[PDB]
Amino acid sequence: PIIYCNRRTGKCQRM
Repeated sequence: PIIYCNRRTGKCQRM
């Protein structure tokens, strides 16, 4: 994929 994930919350997005 070309998206990332938050380290604070722990959730990923779809960009």
